[PDB]
Amino acid sequence: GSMVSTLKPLKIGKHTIKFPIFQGGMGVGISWDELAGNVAKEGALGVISAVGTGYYKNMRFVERIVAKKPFEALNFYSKKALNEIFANARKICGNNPLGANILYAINDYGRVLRDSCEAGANIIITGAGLPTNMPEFAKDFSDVALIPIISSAKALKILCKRWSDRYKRIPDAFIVEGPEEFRLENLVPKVVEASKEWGNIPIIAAGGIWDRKDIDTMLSLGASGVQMATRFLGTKECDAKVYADLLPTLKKEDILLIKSPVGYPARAINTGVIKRIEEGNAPKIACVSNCVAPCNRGEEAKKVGYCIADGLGRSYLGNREEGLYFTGANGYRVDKIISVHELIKELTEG
Ligand SMILES: Cc1cc2nc3c(=O)[nH]c(=O)nc-3n(C[C@H](O)[C@H](O)[C@H](O)COP(=O)(O)O)c2cc1C
Ligand SMILES: COC(=O)c1cccc(NS(=O)(=O)c2cccnc2Nc2ccc(Cl)cc2Cl)c1
Ligand code: SF4
Ligand SMILES: [Mg+2]
Repeated sequence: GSMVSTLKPLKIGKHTIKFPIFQGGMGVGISWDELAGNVAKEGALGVISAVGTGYYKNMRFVERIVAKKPFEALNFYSKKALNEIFANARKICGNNPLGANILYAINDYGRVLRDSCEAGANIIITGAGLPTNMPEFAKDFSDVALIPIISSAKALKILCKRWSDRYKRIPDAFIVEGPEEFRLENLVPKVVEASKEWGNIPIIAAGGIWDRKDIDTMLSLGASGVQMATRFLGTKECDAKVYADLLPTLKKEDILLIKSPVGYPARAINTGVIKRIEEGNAPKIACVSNCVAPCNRGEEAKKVGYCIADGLGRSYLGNREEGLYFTGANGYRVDKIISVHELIKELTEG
């Protein structure tokens, strides 16, 4: 009862994935070895989030903890944890391709990119910024494919021109994620068109893609593939186990845009530390992990009421009262929790 897929394999750099589908990276601790390993086993691109890896297995692999938080960027972005996450994912998926997702705004971005390459990533995905120096840190890892997340055709042109002038290389792909002209059905064609100036770089559409109908819409607009996160957030294999319990009663009213210490908006569930901020009992802010450069070691966290490293870390640890919980706008459509296998079958059959 599942017709062979008519979707065709997607080549990114030297890497081929069976289905033109990325499971979007999700931190902290949402897309680690069980999720990304099982996604890649099923033939989509599993993506490991490289942010906050110091939290992995309750801070098993860090060198220093202060106040139950990984101490500084070197422990918050823990190379030893990252190595173990990748190794555990490949116990599930073998040599099927795996990405690492690294936000450009993090402190020590270049170290974490090199760490991801050494951990065995085949692909690096980077948004939250304009990542003009991505290949600077990968010179030892030429065959690792490099993919910026962009929200405009202008960004593609600036990136191709700056990479080409400095590295004589251009990106292997672009993920287009909107932040009426920022509607994905308008944005993707504009980016695909602009890409032709540089040699038809595959374009991956992301944001609000729920089912095969959405996938086919994006493909027919010139996208080479899609990236989906919220659907995989509703799988059993999600490494942050709170979401399987929280999502099936989530109502659309409980999803809101919030400011963040990174200087970009996030979409959050009105629960955990978000609820603590309205009640006035939220935790004190005291920058320990120094997670992102735009925060200025607590300046913006104090302004928006929460520390995103602490809050996302607490969610991975199962903390319902003070954790920070993210969702795409479609999160209210998660009515059951299903397996990654069953999800991939629903997205690819026919
Ligand atoms: C819980 C959660 C965590 C996320 N974390 C990251 C992240 O660490 N890095 C990143 O580039 N995008 C992150 N995103 C965005 C997703 O990777 C993805 O591009 C977007 O949510 C796709 O839209 P969809 O959820 O409608 O499919 C996150 C999204 C969610 C819901
Ligand atoms: C369709 O898209 C959505 O609805 C959606 C919903 C939620 C988040 C995102 N994007 S995001 O990259 O996660 C992000 C955006 C703004 C501020 N912060 C982060 N992330 C982050 C920062 C620091 C650390 Cl330490 C860890 C992480 Cl995960 C997108
Ligand atoms: S205070 Fe700011 S920089 Fe420090 S860990 Fe929290 S969000 Fe990151
Ligand atoms: Mg529902």
